Amino acid sequence: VKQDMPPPGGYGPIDYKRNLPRRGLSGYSMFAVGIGALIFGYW
Amino acid sequence: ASATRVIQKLRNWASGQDLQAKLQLRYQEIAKRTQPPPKLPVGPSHKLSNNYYCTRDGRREVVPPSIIMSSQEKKAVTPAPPMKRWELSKDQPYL
Amino acid sequence: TYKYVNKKEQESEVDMKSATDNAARILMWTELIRGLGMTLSYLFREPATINYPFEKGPLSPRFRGEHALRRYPSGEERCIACKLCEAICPAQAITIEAEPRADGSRRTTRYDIDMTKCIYCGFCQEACPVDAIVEGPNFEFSTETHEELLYNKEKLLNNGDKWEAEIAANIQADYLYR
Amino acid sequence: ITHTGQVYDEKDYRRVRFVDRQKEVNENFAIDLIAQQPVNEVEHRIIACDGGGGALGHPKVYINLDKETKTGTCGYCGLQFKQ
Amino acid sequence: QLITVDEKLDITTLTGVPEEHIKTRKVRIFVPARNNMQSGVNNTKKWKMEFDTRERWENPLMGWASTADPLSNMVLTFSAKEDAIAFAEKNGWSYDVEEKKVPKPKSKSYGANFSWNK
Amino acid sequence: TSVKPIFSRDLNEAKRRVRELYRAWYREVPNTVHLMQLDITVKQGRDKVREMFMKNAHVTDPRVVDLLVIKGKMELQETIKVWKQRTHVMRFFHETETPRPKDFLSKFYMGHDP
Amino acid sequence: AVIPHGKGGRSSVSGVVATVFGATGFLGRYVVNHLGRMGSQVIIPYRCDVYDIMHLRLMGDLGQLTFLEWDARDKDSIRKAVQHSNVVINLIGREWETRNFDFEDVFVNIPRAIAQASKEAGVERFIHVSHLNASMKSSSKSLRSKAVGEKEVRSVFPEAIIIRPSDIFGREDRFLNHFANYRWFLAVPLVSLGFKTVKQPVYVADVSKGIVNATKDPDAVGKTFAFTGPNRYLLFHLVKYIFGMTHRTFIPYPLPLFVYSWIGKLFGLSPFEPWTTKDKVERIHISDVMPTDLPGLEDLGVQPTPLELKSIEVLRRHRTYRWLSSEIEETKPAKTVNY
Amino acid sequence: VRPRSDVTHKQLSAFGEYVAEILPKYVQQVQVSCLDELEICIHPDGVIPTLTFLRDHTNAQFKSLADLTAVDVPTRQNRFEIVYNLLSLRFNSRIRVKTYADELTPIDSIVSVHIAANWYEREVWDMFGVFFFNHPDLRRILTDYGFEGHPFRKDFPLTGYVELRYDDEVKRVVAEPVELAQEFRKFDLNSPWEAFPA
Amino acid sequence: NMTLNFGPQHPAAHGVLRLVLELSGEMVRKCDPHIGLLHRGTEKLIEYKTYLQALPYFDRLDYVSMMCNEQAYSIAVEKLLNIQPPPRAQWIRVLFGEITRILNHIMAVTTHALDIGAMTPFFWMFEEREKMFEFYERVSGARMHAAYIRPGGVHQDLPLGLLDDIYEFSKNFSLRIDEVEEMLTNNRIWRNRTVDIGVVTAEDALNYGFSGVMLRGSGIQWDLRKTQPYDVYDQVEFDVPIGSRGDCYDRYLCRVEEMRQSLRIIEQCLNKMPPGEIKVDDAKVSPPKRAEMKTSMESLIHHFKLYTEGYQVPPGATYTAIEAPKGEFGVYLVSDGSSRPYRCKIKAPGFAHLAGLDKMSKGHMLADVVAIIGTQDIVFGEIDR
Amino acid sequence: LKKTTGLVGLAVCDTPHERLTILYTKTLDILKHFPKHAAYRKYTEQITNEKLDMVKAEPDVKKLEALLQGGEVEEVILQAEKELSLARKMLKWKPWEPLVEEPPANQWKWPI
Ligand SMILES: NC(=O)C1=CN([C@@H]2O[C@H](COP(=O)(O)OP(=O)(O)OC[C@H]3O[C@@H](n4cnc5c(N)ncnc54)[C@H](OP(=O)(O)O)[C@@H]3O)[C@@H](O)[C@H]2O)C=CC1
Ligand SMILES: COC1=C(OC)C(=O)C(CC=C(C)C)=C(C)C1=O
Ligand code: SF4
Ligand SMILES: [Zn+2]
Repeated sequence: VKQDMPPPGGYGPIDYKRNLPRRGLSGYSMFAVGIGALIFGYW
Repeated sequence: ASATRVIQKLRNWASGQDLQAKLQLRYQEIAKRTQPPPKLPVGPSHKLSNNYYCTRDGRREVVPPSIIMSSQEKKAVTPAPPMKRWELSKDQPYL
Repeated sequence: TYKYVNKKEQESEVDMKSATDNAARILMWTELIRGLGMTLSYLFREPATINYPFEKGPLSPRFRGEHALRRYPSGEERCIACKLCEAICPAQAITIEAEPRADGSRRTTRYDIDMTKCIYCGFCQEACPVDAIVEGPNFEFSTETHEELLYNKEKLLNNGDKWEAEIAANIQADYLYR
Repeated sequence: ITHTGQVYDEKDYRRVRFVDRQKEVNENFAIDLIAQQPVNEVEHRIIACDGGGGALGHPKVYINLDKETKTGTCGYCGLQFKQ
Repeated sequence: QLITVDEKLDITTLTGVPEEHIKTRKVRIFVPARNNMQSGVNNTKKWKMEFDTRERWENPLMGWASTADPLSNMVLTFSAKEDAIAFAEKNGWSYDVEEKKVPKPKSKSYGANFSWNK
Repeated sequence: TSVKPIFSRDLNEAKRRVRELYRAWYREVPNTVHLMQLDITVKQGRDKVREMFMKNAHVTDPRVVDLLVIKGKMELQETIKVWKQRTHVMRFFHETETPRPKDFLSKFYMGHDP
Repeated sequence: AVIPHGKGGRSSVSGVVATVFGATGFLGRYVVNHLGRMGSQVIIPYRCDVYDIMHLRLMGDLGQLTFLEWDARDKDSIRKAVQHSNVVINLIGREWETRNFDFEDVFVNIPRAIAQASKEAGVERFIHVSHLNASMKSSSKSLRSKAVGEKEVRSVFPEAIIIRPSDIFGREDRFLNHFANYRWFLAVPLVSLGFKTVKQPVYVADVSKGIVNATKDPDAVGKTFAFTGPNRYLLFHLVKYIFGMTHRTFIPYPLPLFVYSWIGKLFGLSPFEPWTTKDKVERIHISDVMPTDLPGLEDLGVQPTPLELKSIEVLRRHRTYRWLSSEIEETKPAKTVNY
Repeated sequence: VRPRSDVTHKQLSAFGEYVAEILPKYVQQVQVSCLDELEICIHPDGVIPTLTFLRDHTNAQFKSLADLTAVDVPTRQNRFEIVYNLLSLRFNSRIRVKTYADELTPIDSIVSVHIAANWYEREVWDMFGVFFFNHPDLRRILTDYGFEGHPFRKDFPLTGYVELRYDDEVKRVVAEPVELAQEFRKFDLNSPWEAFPA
Repeated sequence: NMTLNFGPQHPAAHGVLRLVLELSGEMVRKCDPHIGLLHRGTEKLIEYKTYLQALPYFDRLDYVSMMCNEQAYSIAVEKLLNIQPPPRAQWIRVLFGEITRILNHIMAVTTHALDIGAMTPFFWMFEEREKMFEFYERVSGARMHAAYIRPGGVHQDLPLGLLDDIYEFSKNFSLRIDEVEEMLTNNRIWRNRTVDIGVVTAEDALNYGFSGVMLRGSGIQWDLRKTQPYDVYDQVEFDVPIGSRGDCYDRYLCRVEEMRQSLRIIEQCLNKMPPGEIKVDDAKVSPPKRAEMKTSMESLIHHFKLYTEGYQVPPGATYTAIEAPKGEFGVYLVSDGSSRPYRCKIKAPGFAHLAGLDKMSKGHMLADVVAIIGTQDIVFGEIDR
Repeated sequence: LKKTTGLVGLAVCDTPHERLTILYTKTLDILKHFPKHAAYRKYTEQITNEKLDMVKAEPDVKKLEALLQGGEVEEVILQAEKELSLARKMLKWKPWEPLVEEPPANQWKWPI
């Protein structure tokens, strides 16, 4: 009768796949930042 | 939880993930203790009829190993059918 | 169904844009900075530790913990020395010798659980017909001397009397399951 | 002293163990505690002592209270019943 | 090619047993009898050789039995008398075999109990 | 009879191997007493070697002898390639244990089962 | 009594319940070792905190060693310790008269009260230990006071064995370590340039085994055994030999004792366990007495063990990496003096 | 009652015959348990040959050695029963080849056929005492450095003959003959009544 | 070569390991691992113990994958008894088996990092591990060393709140793998420490009997969970994470994937667990219920005999292998008709792996050896047995 | 053609059909010395002949991989020469001979 069982209709869905986010500034844009610092810093 | 929004936003960003949605610390989501009393189901063999054990005792109906090639044209035979190649996954073949 | 981990599907030919992105990854340690962000993030999360003396890590009713011998509500100790708790103990921990008490009842003259020998399997809890020997909730019984850990009938019966109220509640919660 | 009259002799040395320590014993002794419970006056020749609490008690057994002189005593509880 | 040795396999030197327990231990090869309590005979089938019993002094702290003899609880089971004797000879333990004693055939017939004159 | 030879066809050839092992141990005793800082005398140790090599002097069968040196060689390896520390070596000397008398009267006075 | 059952090793029973008041000592450690090995019940009265007696726990088996809190000034503590013991062994001794305990106390006063109670208790035998060559007139207050005790205790406890050991040779001993530790001192003073004070060391174990054997033997009653040794020595060879195994230079320079008793007085003033003692100094140059007496070792069943044999173990810690591997064979032996 | 497919008891049975035919010089018995497991039994001399055929035969590739063990039937003249369990990742089947070795009649080593056996063979020598010729480095693996006796032999006492404690006098760990404070209670458990014809 | 032993007390030695290293300079030319420091006599003790009272021993051979270990003994004994566990029990064993592989992998990935020097991944996951033990404790009463998976069926039904709590853990666990994923999978420092270290070629891995993630990491496609489906591994869908090249990185990446694939299997088990009994209904094999033994004579006799004497499994012998988190864990149980076993050879994925250390750690520094042991996931309980 | 085989150590073998035909024909040759009715000769000759015939028949390696199984073609090459090595080994072993020695009696009786 009462035994521990999955809820009616089943449980919801669970994520297993890697969700690592590729979030970053683009490389060219990045270089410019550091280069700009040097360029200005030198001036 | 119980974190000022700003800390949460810093948290979510520095981590790169909505860590708030899936906090590790458990809060009032865990099964309450003293869950209701359990009436567990009785399995087969509890019938009061046509339940003869002799008809349900694989323990010793087992027999001594079958013997082949005792010391006391023909095609080649393998241990078993050659195995079947596994197939690449479809949800995530790579990575 | 299999899945290739670390298998590069194809040879992406370097494109300046790609090369720059990569070179920037090596030169300005971009991925290393990514890792620092993750740890800074948790620094801001609430720590999961508990004040150990003040707060206690949760243990549900089946926790085996420390051995105790129960008594009937009337006051008659439950054990009737059938001695199969001794038979099924995996470690040879329980030693029982018995003789008919003056009342004429069956009782154990000596019941000694060697807790250092015991591996807290909980089968004794299982095996007892009268359920006289139970796995009590307490886990904090660390002792200065080895002899204290060896337990005779009087310590276990006393352990039983001290924790009977919770033992009864715990057995009450889990008996339907068993 | 203990339930079984376990009392180290006046000369035994295990008494050194108890030196500067408490010899653990229980005041509540069963031989006596069962006595207090009164004989149950059932009105059926054979009654059963499930042990109190059914599954939470002791294996069920039926006692014959037919002997008029004596009273049936459950080999488990020690509880006594008379007709 | 095989070499010839008439020396009774004695391997007492390889078994690794302390000298005291190879020269002072007598083992008896016997077929176990049946505790009269039960009428089953499945424990009176295989021969067993058992080492001689030794000291079992009481322990002072807890009163548990204590034994100084390592080969006490060891009872090896051998299917036939010949094989068990062999184990004693190569291991160097002394042996004193006891012949199996099996119940003699007994004639029984329900009719007898109703005999005119018994 | 009719046994297969393990490594030595006859007690003669086998004895050759024992000689070699004895030499090995003899040459090694001194080193061990120094690399393990054991508190024993090289002479003393070398007698122990002799003791052991004779404790098994009675063996007449070639096969048993051959295994005995295999095993013996293994022990040496554990003591020259040092994996066996002092506790292990000194055990050979049975230094802590109290010697038991073998005199009947002695045993009678002490043990139920002699 | 306790019938002796078992094979002879730990977890076996020998039937000797024994209070041993000064077990924490160098000799003591050894006494508890054999008593525990044999399987005897050992009650160890202790005053130092539990941390320091842990070294005694692994010796002996469970429920075989019992530790009791005890104070020498408090008579009651000694009373309960011997309540259930049948053998009492007294090893109470010190070299430095401490602020609150005088040589009399450590040797004569206390060791009396102890045996006194032991009798009241009904202990079968009491073993009292006093230093060798202990005249009631000997120079060192220590030795004389000890002599005073061996007399008294006989009146409190008649037929009480009195083993009288020489200075003891063993790891953690003073006799051997003291001299070896003179290294710190650039020069090693030696009264009479270490001559005319022939000394006969005795291995600690021999002493211990002897003592233990006493406990389990009826032959020793009122006996005043003297565990001595396997060879005597002029202090010169001893000192050098030590320095020899220690592989440290030996520079014997004579020092007038009258001045040296003063050096002992100096360190003696030290608050933390003076290293040398005026009473020590005298003792060190106090010649070992000759061996005409109830024999000890051998007589009690243990053959003495020569000093050179185990010296390597006692003096090893004092060597330097350079000599650590060096062995006894490489080194030379000292010479005895039947004189 | 467990579900049993006779497809396997037939496939494996046939293979058994195939192996036997191909290696008749050594195969003595080849049986399939009621549990669908094959167990070619080979003369000890066939250790090298039978394994090699299974490791390198197109119709029977048995590449990895799952285990090498030695039951000890003291009654059996040849005390040990070296058992080698092998797996064929190609045909998804396992086979067991078991030989018999007495105490002083060594078996060949298969470290050549499978290098997995380098360790298990040392394990069998240490526990049971069987010796393996041509082994690269046979030496005790599991037992103590100075252990005397082979432990898993049925004739070896469980508690053993030596135990270790620290002795102050000698300031070093020291063996002593075993003295146990509660001997292993040897419950007799066999019932005097059999279960079935088997 | 400056012989130096990786002595037991050192943390990287897993408590008991005496790797006699020959250091040709810092480069190590030979390793001779001296195991045996934790041999407890597990397989000589089992011969003296009945089949139920030997179950506990199997929870202590690999001590980081308790239940999967006790699923190998349970399957063996069950085979020799020609009995099969009830349907609910088989799902529960698969549910607990994957919680154990997540538990072993969190152990293996985080402790490997502890050895290399990354300390934070261990702390984040270990909190996620006590969340998991709680599931053991709530179902068996022991945080670890449960004894829940019994030779026939499992011991007691799941408490009525466990499957909801396992969903909440599995729901949020993947972010936790994702988080160490970011902190230790692209760090040039990890990759450099792990990539191209201890490469093992495919045929060499089969020949050395590696049989585990070590087998799969070099590209051989073998999972005893799909090839020879034990229990219900035929009714659950998962992808074996085969790696390509074999460096200690590809093996790490495979272990991280198996944790993810196990969450996929755990999901299916919670979604599809059948109503039913947790232990086979043959009183001869599995002990009678508490109420029944206290009201029916046939049940007390069966409880008394089973606890005191035993199952008395029919005479035979079997080698049953299950995919334990480390690799193939197999029990060769030889059985006489007696209630206590005759032999129980525990094949330990680990005896084979540690043998490979000398070959795998070839031309490698002292530091590489620390990674080589870490990537074999060796627990000395299984190797020493 | 392929970039690499799944197995780490194995390397792509170009001209795989030619490499297999070389190995397969060799084995057939060695087997030619085995005793005529020797079981290994008849059985392996049958297996090897079928393998060649298929290798001769199929000009596409991917379908060749399907026809004689073997997973990647490179493995089949390793299996064939492994068998070639054993064929040479067994000729020396002479396992086609009768049983070396009967088992001591009661050697294989498990109930014991
Ligand atoms: N070379 C030698 O050692 C020789 C020794 N002896 C005798 O043998 C006996 C043992 O010698 P040894 O072991 O070296 O002596 P130790 O200096 O080692 O001390 C012996 C024990 O006596 C205890 N003790 C000392 N003073 C007191 C006190 N006032 N109250 C209570 N307990 C005390 C100490 O306990 P704690 O440390 O806890 O205070 C210690 O455990 C001595 O009595 C000595 O006279 C005789 C000849 C030579
Ligand atoms: C996970 O593998 C193992 C470790 O390394 C990370 C160990 O440290 C240890 C022991 C480590 C200490 C010092 C607690 C064990 C037992 C182990 O199994
Ligand atoms: S089983 Fe329960 S009742 Fe029977 S003896 Fe052990 S404890 Fe006493
Ligand atoms: Zn009742």
